[PDB]
Amino acid sequence: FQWQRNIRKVR
Repeated sequence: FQWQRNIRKVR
């Protein structure tokens, strides 16, 4: 799941 905006992580 390639995050859209430079995100940290999806816990």
